Amino acid sequence: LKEFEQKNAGGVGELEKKAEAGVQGELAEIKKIAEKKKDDVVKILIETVIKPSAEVHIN
Amino acid sequence: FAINKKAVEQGFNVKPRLNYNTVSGVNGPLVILEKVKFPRYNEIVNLTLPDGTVRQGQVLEIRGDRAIVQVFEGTSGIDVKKTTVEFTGESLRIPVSEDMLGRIFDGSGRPIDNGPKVFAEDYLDINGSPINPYARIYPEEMISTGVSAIDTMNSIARGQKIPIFSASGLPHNEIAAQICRQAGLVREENFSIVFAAMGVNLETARFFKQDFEENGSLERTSLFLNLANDPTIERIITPRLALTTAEYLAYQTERHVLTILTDMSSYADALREVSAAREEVPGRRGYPGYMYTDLSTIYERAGRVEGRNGSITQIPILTMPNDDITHPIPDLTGYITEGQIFVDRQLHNKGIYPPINVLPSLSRLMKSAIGEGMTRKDHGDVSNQLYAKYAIGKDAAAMKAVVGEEALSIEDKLSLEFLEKFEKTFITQGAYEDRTVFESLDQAWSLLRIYPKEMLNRISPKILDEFYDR
Amino acid sequence: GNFKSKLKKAMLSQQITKSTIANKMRLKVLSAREQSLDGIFEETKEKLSGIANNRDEYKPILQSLIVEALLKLLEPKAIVKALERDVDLIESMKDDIMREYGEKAQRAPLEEIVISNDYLNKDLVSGGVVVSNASDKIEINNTLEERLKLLSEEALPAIRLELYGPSKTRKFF
Amino acid sequence: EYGAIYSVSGPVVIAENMIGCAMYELVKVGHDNLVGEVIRIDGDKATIQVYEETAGLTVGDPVLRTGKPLSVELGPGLMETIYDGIQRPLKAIKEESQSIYIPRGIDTPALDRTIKWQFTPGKFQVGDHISGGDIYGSVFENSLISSHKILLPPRSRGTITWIAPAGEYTLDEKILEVEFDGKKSDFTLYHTWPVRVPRPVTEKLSADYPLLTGQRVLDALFPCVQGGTTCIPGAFGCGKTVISQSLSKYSNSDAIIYVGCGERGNEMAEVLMEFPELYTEMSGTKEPIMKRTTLVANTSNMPVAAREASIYTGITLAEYFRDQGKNVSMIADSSSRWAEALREISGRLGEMPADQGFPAYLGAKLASFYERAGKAVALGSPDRTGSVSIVAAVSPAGGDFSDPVTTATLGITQVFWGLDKKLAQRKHFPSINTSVSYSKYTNVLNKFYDSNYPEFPVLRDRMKEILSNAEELEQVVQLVGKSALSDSDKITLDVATLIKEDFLQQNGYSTYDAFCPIWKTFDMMRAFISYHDEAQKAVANGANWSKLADSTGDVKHAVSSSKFFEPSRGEKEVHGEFEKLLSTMQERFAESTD
Repeated sequence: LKEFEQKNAGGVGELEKKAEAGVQGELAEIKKIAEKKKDDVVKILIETVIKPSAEVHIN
Repeated sequence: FAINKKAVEQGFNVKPRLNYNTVSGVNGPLVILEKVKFPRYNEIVNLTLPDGTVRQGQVLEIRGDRAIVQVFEGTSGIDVKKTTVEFTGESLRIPVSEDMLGRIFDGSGRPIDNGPKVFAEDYLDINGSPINPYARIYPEEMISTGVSAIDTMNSIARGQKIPIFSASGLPHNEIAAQICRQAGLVREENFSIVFAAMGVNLETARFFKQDFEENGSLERTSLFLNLANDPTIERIITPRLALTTAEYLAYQTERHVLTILTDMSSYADALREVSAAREEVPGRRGYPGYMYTDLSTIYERAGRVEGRNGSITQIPILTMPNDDITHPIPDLTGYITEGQIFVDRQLHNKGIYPPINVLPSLSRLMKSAIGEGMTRKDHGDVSNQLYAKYAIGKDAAAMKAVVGEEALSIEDKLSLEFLEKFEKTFITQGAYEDRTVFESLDQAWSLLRIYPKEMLNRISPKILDEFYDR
Repeated sequence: GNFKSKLKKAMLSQQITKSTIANKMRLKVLSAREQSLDGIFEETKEKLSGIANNRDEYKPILQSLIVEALLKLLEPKAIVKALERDVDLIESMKDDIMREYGEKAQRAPLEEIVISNDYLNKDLVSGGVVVSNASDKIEINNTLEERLKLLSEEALPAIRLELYGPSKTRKFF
Repeated sequence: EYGAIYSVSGPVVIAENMIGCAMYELVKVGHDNLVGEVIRIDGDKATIQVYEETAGLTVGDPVLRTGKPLSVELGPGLMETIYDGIQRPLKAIKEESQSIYIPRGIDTPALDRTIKWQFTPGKFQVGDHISGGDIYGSVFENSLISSHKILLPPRSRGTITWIAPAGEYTLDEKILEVEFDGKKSDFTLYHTWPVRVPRPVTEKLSADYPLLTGQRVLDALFPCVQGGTTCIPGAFGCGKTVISQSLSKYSNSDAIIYVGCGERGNEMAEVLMEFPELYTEMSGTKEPIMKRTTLVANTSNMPVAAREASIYTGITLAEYFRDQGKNVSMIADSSSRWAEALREISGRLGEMPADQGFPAYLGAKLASFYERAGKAVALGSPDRTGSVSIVAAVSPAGGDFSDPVTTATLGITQVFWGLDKKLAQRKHFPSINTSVSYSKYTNVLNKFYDSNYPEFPVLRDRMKEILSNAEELEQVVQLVGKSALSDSDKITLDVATLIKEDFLQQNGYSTYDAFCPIWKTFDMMRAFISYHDEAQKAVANGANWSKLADSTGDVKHAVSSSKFFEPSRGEKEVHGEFEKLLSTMQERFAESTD
């Protein structure tokens, strides 16, 4: 049992670091594709906000 | 694709909404408005108490210019001078997205796992239109749950709805956890599991969160929790949220879902409470007159579809009040559903796990899944033989306690031996023991060795001649 | 037999640690995505103000907003609660508003449009108005800082479809 | 002309400015034109019940009038179709809506208006006189429905001034002009009919021909007649579908109309998959049975108010097919769900309940429905006859027969088939309770029996006596023990167990016992009675029965395995085997009398 329990001592930091590295390539994608399409979304929603509809609820 | 790009283009639109600072009474959990300018039945509103705390409601009736609103989070503290409503101009909708898997939501479907919002792909009404019966296909499949009493005497075909009747104090929670941990198609364990618990204590929620975490299943599940101390009215919404999520997943991403509803008795109690607040005509024992339809619109959402591959299977857990199968809730639950597994109190007092008796349980779609090409050809009638012998054992034991042990022919002695062994070795099993249907059927045959071939009548002679001797 | 239990317990514990790490990993990605979205939704508000600091273009937008609120209200009387630096503009268009309300709806023009002596917050609110009826019991909040909040709730799917293209594994809508 | 919505609450609407509306008239509600039917009237206002989902209705929405009550469309193309409560085809709705949900506010014609039909003109010539109910043509619908017949609508008559020639047509092209006070009437291949007014008939007759179910117990002890009613009170899942399945599969009727009200919904998916893969022979083996059936489906999920309109629609079609001189049979599903819907709407309006909430007029709704059954002579010239034989199935709460729904049908029906729970739990199907069921059509079948099977009723009575005596004798052994039982009592109990294990177990589905013909049942009946008689005869002379038990040995096995004789092998085929069986049995008894 001592062997088994001490075998797991090194399985914490290594696993944590490996998992951290695994996704680390994803946040970069999020950031880099956020800046390409920011202007389009901003323009679209500003245009939507500015112009009202001016409609009457069909009775 | 263009079709994807147009279904959401209508989203880019802004629609302001009114604020009515005009309430004209409060009574029980209801609130009455006035001068509402074209109400809509089944709308959603946002009460803003004078304290500054927001709540939510839902209209139920609309006369000329009055709307009767029932509030979810109680009604105390409301005032007829400073409160403020705001009509959202829509029904109740849930934000869904296939990233819900692996998260926790509360009774109202909002995160409680210290995470962000859902960032949905589309909004869906919690209610849903019925499924065109011409566009439904019956299962023709089988799930191996690894429980002999469930996988041999009864059967479960994916796309089926099966309750679990169990009294209070029995380990139906453990049985459900085992089933969901230990279910796969008979030759997958890829069943995405949505889970909705309503009216439970903290210990039950902690236990369920624990079991799904150590089995590596928490990354493909979704939990809705409504504990015992949460507002009573919200217990009606929760199952609809869970089922809407399941329907989205299955019928629009092609994956097989399995749903659990932890306590339908609490749902029935909440229905009765909200009904009695109004003055609806009651059914027997005080429950509402229309409870049957309300339960039906919850259960009848499972099965398969012609053009899709997903299939959602239900395992609602139900608790009888006083171990009374004639109570309204079990009666309607088993009238709507197709089969049900029965957890027995008597077997529990003898330390038999799972304490499942087989006489009062049934499985409607067993006769289709079993047969040839999936299991041995004996499965169809070995179950019948075991049923008959168990029923004979019961009344033989009953007779033994009246006349003594004088009129018990050899038939009765064999029946009692069979009854003892069939419970002490066959039904009983461990909490982590799998049992493929082949092994269970071999053991079942082993228990018919007691009887000589000449009086196993329910079974076919052909099967006997080819298996009774091997 | 004792060994089986005292080994299974440690097995379950290490499995729980694995599951906990794998779980908490996803929250970082989700938070990153929603933070990126918050970036867009925060950098927009600095252009609404820019438009609000432009008289040549702000007048028609104000008129349209007032007309929309009045049309949704459908009353013969109205009260307007605008900012301090806009009452001058509003006072210069009290004829077009009445005529256009009388036109779009099939009734006669409004009777009066009394601008409230109250005001709004110079900082929280940038432009827009709030319109209510005579008794001041029904309101339609139509500030430029309100419309954005509504738009940031019913436009999430239309924003995901644009920032990540058609989602995979969804095949029937 | 248009009204306006004024109040909405559950499945009930109130519309103002409705002056011309009339009781039970049909209306169109909302902007999607949902279907409604006025119920009450108070000056301008008029309460309405909606046959769809009420959600999103806005006070002020328009409401229309139509001026005619809820009616179905009767004509060619009814066979093989599946309909919802208000007769909207489901195949067309799916294939045109490109979805699996039922889109609310959808409207499609009940009968396809584009298909082509072959029309064979009748015998009436121009200038003749024709009265409502007379055949003036025919149509070829299927290989099994060889000639669908065309009928003049009731309440319409005159002298025909133009009749179309043979050929092909659609559901629109007029094929007859009738002049009563002006040739203002044009008649196509179809016509409508209000659902709450029973179709007129010439005269009612007495049903005196048995309805062959296939199940042994039903045919033997509790027979039914072609044109009679019935009840099958369920007991919470005791194989009440096996009876309906067998009845639909093997009954000797020219058509079937299976109705589902409050159904589980999954069943329809099975009954519309099995039938196109099963066959029955009448004038040759015609592979499909679907060519003979129509289905009306309203699952427990679909709107409540449509439950009531799913049985009137079901039975009006049965009456229509009767008018063409065909023996039809309507197999209703749970009729207690209809009562539950009535209770729900009654409570919604607000009114005094009678029993357990049910409205006071429940007892009158049921009777006027069961009264449409029965043989009768159609209305018209060619003098044909038909019949309708409804078979309800009530679903009492719990398992008691004190339910107001149950106690109301037993007062009006003529046959009754209880169901037992424990028998179902033991896998003993059919699960009929032989001590409480009864049948009133037990003597009027004497003519048929005399024509065919003169000794049938005597054997039936003797078997029932055997079973009752066995029950009484066992009633004491539970507290006295089988010690003071004479030989005769022991033989009676043995024979009763043999019968309850062999004769009355149909084992549902197999290749041998799925449809036990009448003659096979009769021969088995005679064999069992002869066995018991000889067993009592041999022991009558003092010979001990205990030794006879294993001295005979093969007799019991022979009688218990006689049920395996394969039908369809010839009426004379198994007749000889059953003839020699009892001869060998009595020879063995005479020899084994030692």
